[PDB]
Amino acid sequence: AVPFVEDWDLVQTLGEGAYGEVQLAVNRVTEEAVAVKIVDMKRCPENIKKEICINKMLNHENVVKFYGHRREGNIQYLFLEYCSGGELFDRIEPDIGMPEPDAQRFFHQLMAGVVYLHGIGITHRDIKPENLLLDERDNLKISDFGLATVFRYNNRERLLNKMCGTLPYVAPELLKRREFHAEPVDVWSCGIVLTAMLAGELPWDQPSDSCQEYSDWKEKKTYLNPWKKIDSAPLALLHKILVENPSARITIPDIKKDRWYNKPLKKGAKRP
Ligand SMILES: OC[C@H](O)CNc1ncnc2[nH]c(-c3ccccc3)c(-c3ccccc3)c12
Repeated sequence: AVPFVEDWDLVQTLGEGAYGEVQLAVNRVTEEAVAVKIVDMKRCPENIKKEICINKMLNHENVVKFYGHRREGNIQYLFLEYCSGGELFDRIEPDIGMPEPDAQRFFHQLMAGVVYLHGIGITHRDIKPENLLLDERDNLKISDFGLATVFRYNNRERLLNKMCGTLPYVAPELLKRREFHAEPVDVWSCGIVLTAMLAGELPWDQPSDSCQEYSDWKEKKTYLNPWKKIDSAPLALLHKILVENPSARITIPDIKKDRWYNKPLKKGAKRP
């Protein structure tokens, strides 16, 4: 009943990569655009079999949609919601950040996605600007579930024990503790993302006692960069998010009650 509408032709590369490359795949009938992550299994299929598996669970407006996959011998093809805006990373001006009302809006949408994930028992484990993509109307989408894992199954939480992620975004308990809860770790990395969006710079290489920028934060020296660029309201949120003890760290329900989070800043859509 559907025409010749599923032959995928590779228009252009959208970039690398690490695991391989991403291409813009159009269908030559509908001109229906999707993105195609191509990975060389030659270059342990558990990293990608789980990535497909987790991707099949996901169905949210702030999470990159999964459309299917392709074996084709030794090369896996992941077909994925195309985000024509690129990465949130490219909207952040070094040393400046972005307008606070844009940052707030991206933050709202990130929380919306992370609540969704945590509600279906999935933790992303690598939230950073590079993995947050933007669609045609500048809506934010969580992307890349290659490090993601189930932390809750049949209403039973599992502790995480392997260290992963990206050092500037990683929470301190994952470098200190053998085992630790998944959700506070995600929350922490959203804190670092917010800091990057409002200041255009990352506060520290890693959240260790051997890191003076990090010790400066525990000591409340908010007269230093990047904190001096921020503004008292979002900074007060950041003081709740970037709390070393994960049991004292603010939870998402409480972030939605925060004063900056609920501050009117930005007028409705440019059109209509
Ligand atoms: O990693 C799992 C992602 O879902 C696959 N990547 C994408 N997926 C879905 N939509 C996308 N638009 C992009 C993209 C668009 C415009 C400019 C730059 C990037 C990319 C992209 C591709 C290659 C590298 C980095 C970013 C991308």
